Amino acid sequence: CDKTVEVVKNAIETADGALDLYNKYLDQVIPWQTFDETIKELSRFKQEYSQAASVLVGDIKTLLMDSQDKYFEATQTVYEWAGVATQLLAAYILLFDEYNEKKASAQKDILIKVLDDGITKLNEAQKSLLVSSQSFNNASGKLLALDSQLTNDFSEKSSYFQSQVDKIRKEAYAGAAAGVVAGPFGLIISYSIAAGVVEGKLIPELKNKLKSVQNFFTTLSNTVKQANKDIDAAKLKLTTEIAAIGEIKTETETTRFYCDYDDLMLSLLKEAAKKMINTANEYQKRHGKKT
Repeated sequence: CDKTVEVVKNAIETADGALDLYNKYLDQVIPWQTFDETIKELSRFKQEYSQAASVLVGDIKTLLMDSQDKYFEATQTVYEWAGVATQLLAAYILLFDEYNEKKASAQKDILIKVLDDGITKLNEAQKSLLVSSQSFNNASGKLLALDSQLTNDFSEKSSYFQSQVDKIRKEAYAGAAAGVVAGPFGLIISYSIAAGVVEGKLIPELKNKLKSVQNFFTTLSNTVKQANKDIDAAKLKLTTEIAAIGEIKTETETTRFYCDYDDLMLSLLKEAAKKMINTANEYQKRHGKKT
């Protein structure tokens, strides 16, 4: 009965491998948690940016929210498959108890449903990943525009920079000749710097602050480009594995399940099922399943 054993193991392992492209690749290679925190932070200092930069920052936030949203959409689709797969595979395992030909037929129908539901759900999720990728790509384009915009805004000779300087100086002169003056983007400046008592230090302080803001977006820009590349890679690996599921499903359909399994064969088949039950449980747990 060794022939059936290798087809059936291959069926479960292939399905499992596809699930793991979410559970151990997509869920890991893109910093989802970091994007979530960044999305929630992105409106910070919104009134301080130039009009042009402010529009880009807002649109980047919206696109990153969409990338996240569509990732969550793909996730729920895969989660549904996982939840059904775990009940099915547990049923598969129990069917070995007091074995007979009716239970063998049921086992076969069950594994084919795992594979078939896999194809259907994973194909639906591919559409979500596609839109997530498109949104990362569009966010990237805007982040590239943002760099050039911030360069123009944050250069010393711009009216933007000059306004920032004038405001800080005006405030310093108008108050007491001690203490501190609040500037843009969280900058705090001592009176002596702001008022030029200590010579030539205000401009460098502002530049250092502004450069740090531009740097933040440069980092986000790199991180988005990387995410875009990785989600595209994941979506391609999934296309391949979805086809592989189809193949093994076909061979499974013509495979005879009713067999006089020995202890070894039984062990191997149950463990194969248990491996995917484990994958599915870990995935659903990460995505909020309680028990």
